Amino acid sequence: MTEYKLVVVGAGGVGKSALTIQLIQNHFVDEYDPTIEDSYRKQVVIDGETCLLDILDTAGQEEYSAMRDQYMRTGEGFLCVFAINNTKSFEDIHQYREQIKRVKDSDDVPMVLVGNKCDLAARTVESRQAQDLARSYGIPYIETSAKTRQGVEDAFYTLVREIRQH
Ligand SMILES: Nc1nc2c(ncn2[C@@H]2O[C@H](COP(=O)(O)OP(=O)(O)O)[C@@H](O)[C@H]2O)c(=O)[nH]1
Ligand SMILES: [Mg+2]
Repeated sequence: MTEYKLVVVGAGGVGKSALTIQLIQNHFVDEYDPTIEDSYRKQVVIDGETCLLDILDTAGQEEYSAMRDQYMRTGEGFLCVFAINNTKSFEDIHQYREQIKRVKDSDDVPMVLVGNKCDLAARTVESRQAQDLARSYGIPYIETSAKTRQGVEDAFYTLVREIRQH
């Protein structure tokens, strides 16, 4: 069975965790402690072939850590969750495209900028300037929501497809 890694990254309030656990348990966590490290995996099928996915939420255990940097070089699916109803998460994606570029030091990662928190009318981030941020690095732009399994499929799917080519 093939196996791909999903280097998840974003902010501490975008919905990257609830997106992961939701895909597995499917219960929308409304109180997950960000101070917990672990690797969630799934064994679903894309379109006929199964494929295990080692998703890493990467939280942070006190200072030092030294584990997120070694993961930017191991996994290749960069699902950079970006909460459009936060705005600060968007500015986080800005510098987040330099550390991943640091590790691979090649500017050629299967990058994917997602837009979590799209299940609402309050849109602080328009759907235009964001299109220019992703198109800048030649990466797809999506919008998911862990509070209703909406878009979660378009994110994990576009990630396994980009890695398939690379
Ligand atoms: N309405 C809504 N709230 C969400 C969604 N995803 C996350 N949240 C909320 O935003 C907070 C941050 O998510 P959490 O997974 O706890 O932290 P993360 O690690 O930054 O994702 C949570 O307390 C959720 O209640 C979503 O799709 N819709
Ligand atoms: Mg978390």
